[PDB]
Amino acid sequence: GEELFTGVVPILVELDGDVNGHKFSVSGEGEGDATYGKLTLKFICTTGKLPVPWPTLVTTLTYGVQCFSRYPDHMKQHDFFKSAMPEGYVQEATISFKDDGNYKTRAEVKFEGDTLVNRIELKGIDFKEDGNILGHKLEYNYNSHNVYITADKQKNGIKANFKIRHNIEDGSVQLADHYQQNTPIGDGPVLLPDNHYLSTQSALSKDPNEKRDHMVLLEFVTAAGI
Repeated sequence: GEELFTGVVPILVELDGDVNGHKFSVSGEGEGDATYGKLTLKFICTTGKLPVPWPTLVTTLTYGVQCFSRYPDHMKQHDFFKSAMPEGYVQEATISFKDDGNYKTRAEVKFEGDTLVNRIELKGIDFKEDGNILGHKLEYNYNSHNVYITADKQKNGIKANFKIRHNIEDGSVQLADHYQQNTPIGDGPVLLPDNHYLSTQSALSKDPNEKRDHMVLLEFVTAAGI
């Protein structure tokens, strides 16, 4: 499980979304290096313009690559994500935006050959047209935050929760809560962790030679708390 992440592993992310009557698709490619908890990815909207801002989709597009988190040696027995590989896990997440709508997501994370794949489906409901999301009022950045993980022994998986603070153009913040649940696909044994967190930091950029709606992401994820 942990053995498949000793080097640089290619990543494939495919998302099919539906936010307020607007159907879209995002294709992501890149590489992950778990030894340094480094993720370099390029996301492209293949259906045209993204109906929502790119920062709102960061958690949806990256919660599936939490397997590239650097777990310090003394914490390695708490790495659920890598232990479920190659068969992987089915994950679900609800991203609730304060005073606005919510994203209901489901993803299948597994190895397809020597490549880590994320097949995601998103359903965005009850969003205000005058809101920060559909009104595209959010800044093109993503703050550093923690991802709190706890074990779910009944379903042989984990649960993850954290608060997101999206930066609005006027200087204010748009709050959001991400509640995640992971359950293994295969019949093999997984590592059930004690309470800990993943310290994340992200840099959002653009490819100067790209005309399609896109997002280039550099992300560092490190486990801590124990």
